[PDB]
Amino acid sequence: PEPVLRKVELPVPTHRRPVQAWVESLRGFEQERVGLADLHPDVFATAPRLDILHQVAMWQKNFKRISYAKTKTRAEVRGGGRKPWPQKGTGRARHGSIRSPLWRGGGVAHGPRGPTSYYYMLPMKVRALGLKVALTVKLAQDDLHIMDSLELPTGDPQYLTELAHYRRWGDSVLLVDLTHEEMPQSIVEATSRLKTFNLIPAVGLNVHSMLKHQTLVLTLPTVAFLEDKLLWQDSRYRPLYPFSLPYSDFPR
Amino acid sequence: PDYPRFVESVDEYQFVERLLPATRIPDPPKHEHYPTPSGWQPPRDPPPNLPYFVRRSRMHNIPVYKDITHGNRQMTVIRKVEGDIWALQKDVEDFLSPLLGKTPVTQVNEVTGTLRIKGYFDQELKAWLLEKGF
Amino acid sequence: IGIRLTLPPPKVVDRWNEKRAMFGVYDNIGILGNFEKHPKELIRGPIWLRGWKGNELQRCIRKRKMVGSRMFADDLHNLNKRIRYLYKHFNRHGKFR
Amino acid sequence: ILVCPPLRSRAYTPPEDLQSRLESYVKEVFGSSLPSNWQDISLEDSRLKFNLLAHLADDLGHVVPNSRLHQMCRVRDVLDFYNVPIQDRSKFDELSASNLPPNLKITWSY
Amino acid sequence: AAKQFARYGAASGVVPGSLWPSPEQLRELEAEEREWYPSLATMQESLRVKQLAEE
Amino acid sequence: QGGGARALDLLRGLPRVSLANLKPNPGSKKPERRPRGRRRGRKCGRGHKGERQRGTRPRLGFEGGQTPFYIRIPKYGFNEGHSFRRQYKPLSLNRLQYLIDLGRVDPSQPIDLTQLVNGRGVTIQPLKRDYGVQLVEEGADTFTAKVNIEVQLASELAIAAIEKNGGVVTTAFYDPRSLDIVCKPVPFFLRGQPIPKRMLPPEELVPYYTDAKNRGYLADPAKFPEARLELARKYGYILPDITKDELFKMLCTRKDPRQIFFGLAPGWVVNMADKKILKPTDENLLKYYTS
Ligand SMILES: [Mg+2]
Repeated sequence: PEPVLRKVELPVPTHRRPVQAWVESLRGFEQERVGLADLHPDVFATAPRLDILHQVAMWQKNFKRISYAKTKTRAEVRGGGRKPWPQKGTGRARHGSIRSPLWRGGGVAHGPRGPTSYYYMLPMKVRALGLKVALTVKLAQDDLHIMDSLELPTGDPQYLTELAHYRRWGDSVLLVDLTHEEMPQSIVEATSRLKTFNLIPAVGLNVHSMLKHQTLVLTLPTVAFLEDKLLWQDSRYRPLYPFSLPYSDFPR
Repeated sequence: PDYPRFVESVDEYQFVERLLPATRIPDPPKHEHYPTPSGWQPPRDPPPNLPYFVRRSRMHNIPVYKDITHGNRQMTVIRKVEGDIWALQKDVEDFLSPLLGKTPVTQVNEVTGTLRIKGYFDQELKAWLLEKGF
Repeated sequence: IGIRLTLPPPKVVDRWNEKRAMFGVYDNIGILGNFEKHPKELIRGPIWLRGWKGNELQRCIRKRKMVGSRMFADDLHNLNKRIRYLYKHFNRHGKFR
Repeated sequence: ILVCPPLRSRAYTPPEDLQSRLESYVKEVFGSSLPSNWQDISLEDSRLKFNLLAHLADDLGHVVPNSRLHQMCRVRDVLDFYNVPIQDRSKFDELSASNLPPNLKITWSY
Repeated sequence: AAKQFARYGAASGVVPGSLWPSPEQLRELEAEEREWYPSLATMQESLRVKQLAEE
Repeated sequence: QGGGARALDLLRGLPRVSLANLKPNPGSKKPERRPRGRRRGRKCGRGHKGERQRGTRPRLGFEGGQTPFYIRIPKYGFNEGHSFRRQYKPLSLNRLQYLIDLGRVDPSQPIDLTQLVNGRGVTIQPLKRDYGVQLVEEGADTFTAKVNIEVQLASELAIAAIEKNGGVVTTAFYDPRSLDIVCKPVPFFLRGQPIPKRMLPPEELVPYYTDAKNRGYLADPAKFPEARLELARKYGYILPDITKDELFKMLCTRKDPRQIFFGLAPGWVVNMADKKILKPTDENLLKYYTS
């Protein structure tokens, strides 16, 4: 069995050296050490920026939040048009309407006024850096595992559960294949019946999932995809118009 | 329904390709002599043998920036520092002590790999980091 | 008075239901997907609030502009009054000028 | 029937003949061209690194984790890594095995 | 439809002949050009006359 | 060699980074001040009676009744017609040289607005009434590159620096629509419109662009040899013979006055999806676009 030896495709800074990870397999219980992969140090050995993780984690948690809480003001509560009793003479407190916020059943003075949006956008480069940092942190704390593929001998979830327990993978595992359509049917069958082992395509990777799961599993094709997408942000001009429109060298 | 007649062509499409911009900053061409007329030098190869490293920016310049707050706080920032940033600080202290007549006031931000100096020293620091191989 | 005399029914949270387990998936759909979609296109909600934020006067103005032709009469009248009210408040009252 | 191996212990103790067994593996992977200063041999080649390190893991039951692989630049490093023992006892066992005085009683309700 | 053609080309299904102005539209374009965008010689002539009056 | 690796190895011995032990950077999250408690409640920072405590003080600029400062100054047309004045993004010979030295502008081919925008050398805002780039002289002493460059305005000393190095410079007018297209061709092509004609200058600019001293693109070519000779005598360099240069064909390339792009004619539709170009052949259309 020839080792699976992955080299980094994109040029590495001369002053830096690649970091490495065992290439593994899910085809048997002991099929660790199937190879050795170089990883780009700028993606997998960047400065550990936990403050940037918090920035990106909070942007994910909040940027799509729409609040639907709403109260009625004194203007919107039913009725309440007339002055309850004369300004002077009664010996009562003076009141203009029975739906003032002082009255039971009155309006709310400074209540929620939804629907309220919380949309904002961290700069693209910050969002790309948060992805690198999460990857660097997973590797550095021995929570990253590179596989050659996600193929299983069976689609039985207990196997994947037992395999993780044997390899000491933690309670939650995040499986990243390169593409949704081209996922092995076996890993699809196993993870669909599980709650803490979650299968996603490469395009769905994010800081919140990587932090929620203890263990991160990446196929080797995924690694090349990630290095390419994230290192592109380091070398790009400022845009002239949205990157969705045609450029000379983009996409690929 | 009569329509104006047209003719498709693929020969002239080279003229459209010449109009598309790139997303990737081009790497600088090779020059027979350095510095270039504009004054640009490439980093030294092999990288200098120092405890710290100063990476160039995406446009291939030395990352020394002057900064200002309150309308009067002149500051120079050195960014993109790798390795031991406390060694870089000592060197900048020794480079700028003669020029100031005293030790410069500095902030070392280990987290961001940034050195901050009180005062404008962008030109001196650029020329000095460029003579180091960075 | 005012304080409950028994413990409330215990609250059980499935931290691994499908909504929580997949939260945040595709928030990098642009930077990982060649920018064919913007992450704001994942936001579901009122047509007038997707990928947009503002203070309450801006929201009311924006809602009136976009769906105001479709609103019920009582609700549209309240919105007209709310805009006028916030217009006076934000433009004429307050500590700072 | 598919049977998963029993959970492998993390405990590791450096063998007394470590340097000898490593030197053998070095010659088995790199040849006998440079026996002198074999400890200074560099592991820059990934195929040789994998062969060396996959051998040590199979034999010694202790593998270099991903966090440390880039640090195994020479054979000195790999030797120093396998010179470090690992303990797999829990904190209760560690504490209870800490020569507790007669008046210190530790219990564990887990 | 012109934008759909530009994004998808022939796959759009737009008849490319509809992309240029029709004869009636072409008459309106040329009329607005004549009224508001004078020839080079006319502008040079205007500058010559205006220059003499100032001189 | 140091702090960089010292942080990742320091992370190995720490608890796992999770959603339970994150925090913002110190100094990034200033606390909210609420009107509650002794320090911040009671009158709550608003003072005591008057208009200020009641939130009803007059508008900005009001001075209590005295005829206000901003009203008692006389009107003067400092800003009269600001919105119809033409603006030109300056391009320095220092900045042009730097772009060439870094490979972002290619001097081996003609340089016009599209190449400067695509090299990210200048940012043009037609909606803010930019009419193009003015070539300014700053950096003329150290400018060595030979270019064929097309700008909208150029200083004599900037022209001398270009022509002393064997280069060519022409000044060309772009109307705001043509300017928007020349600056971002791809967005215009995604409109599916025939390439429009570049309009002529307005009268007040016709003298500038028909004058050889400005190397105007509507200027008489026979008058250029003299004007190029005058600057050489004025500034004390020998005018090179560019007909002898191997790039002479490139140095002569000029767009037709009614042309926005090199090699493309008015009335063509660019089909970027199929990488084709559709040319009309109807006589009325063809006469319109060549006129
Ligand atoms: Mg009473």
